[PDB]
Amino acid sequence: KIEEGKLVIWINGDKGYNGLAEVGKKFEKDTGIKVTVEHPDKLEEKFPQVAATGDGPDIIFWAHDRFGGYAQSGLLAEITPDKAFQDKLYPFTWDAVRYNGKLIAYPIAVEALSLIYNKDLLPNPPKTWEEIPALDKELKAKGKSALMFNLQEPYFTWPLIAADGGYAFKYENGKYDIKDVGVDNAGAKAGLTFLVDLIKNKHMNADTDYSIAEAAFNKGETAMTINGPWAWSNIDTSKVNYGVTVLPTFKGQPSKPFVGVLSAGINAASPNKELAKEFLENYLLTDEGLEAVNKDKPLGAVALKSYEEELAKDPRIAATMENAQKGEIMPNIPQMSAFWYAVRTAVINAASGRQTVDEALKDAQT
Repeated sequence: KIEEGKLVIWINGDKGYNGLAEVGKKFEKDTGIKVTVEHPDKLEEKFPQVAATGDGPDIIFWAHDRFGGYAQSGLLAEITPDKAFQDKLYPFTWDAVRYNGKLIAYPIAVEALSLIYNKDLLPNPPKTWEEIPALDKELKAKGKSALMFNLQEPYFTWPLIAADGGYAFKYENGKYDIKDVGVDNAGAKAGLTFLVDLIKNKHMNADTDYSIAEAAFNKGETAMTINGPWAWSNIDTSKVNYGVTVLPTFKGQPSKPFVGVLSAGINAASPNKELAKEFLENYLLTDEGLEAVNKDKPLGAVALKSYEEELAKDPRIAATMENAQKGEIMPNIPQMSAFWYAVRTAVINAASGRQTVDEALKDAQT
């Protein structure tokens, strides 16, 4: 029921979907094949319910973690890219769209949390987390705070705790091991003890979250924060002379943020394989396609190497790609959901002190 000789794409409206229209019309003037894009709400609700019937879009731009599950569900098509085009992109982006050894989608955008700092309050950023307590002693002498971020999510805290030995699921050869949920490790212990040392001596607060953190950083009260791309423009409302860099390393092991990769999955019911593959390889994942989509809304760190060299003049993009290449790729498995139910309670037992470090982490283990 997916139509032939014709391409329809669904893409969320927080992106440069008009840029997707622009690359569609380049494809139309060059080859004569019409490309339509549509941007309604709830597209992640909308794709699988229609793809289980065999219809809907041909291409979908979304995060990779629900793609691997839809790689199980028979809704994403097994792509066949060449090896030279696999060299054209970064392979750590290709590890985002792996499931059962098969390759399901072309990565476009890559997301990773980076350190955002006021250049005025601190002209020289530190490279160790062990430096953060001491310098905090300086900022209380100016009525300032060192670091303030969202402690209510494991998505923020996982770079530090999992830097020196923690890892969500064991992931090798494109397969996530279900029996190998790593939180009962000495590295996770060290990271959570460093968290309780930052909270016990009152360097930060435990009831803080994202709103107070970002609002105080826009005022310039807290000097350091950790954030992805989505708040960058918000800091550009503050007009604070700020910079973006990599997160500090900890005990030599660098931080490990969640790498969120926006990829374009081809529907598995599609008889339009080669057309969409041509549109993705020769038009999308090239310099001019990512340029045309970034003129409306950027993609931060992208997967294509040459376009990463074009965008690496922006230091935010360089910080994003280095945190992405040293980070942990997001799991494509549904047990991750229980992860977001388990380990979150761990920090609710940690920063609140209802349990200790080991008690909270082994409660999140099972």
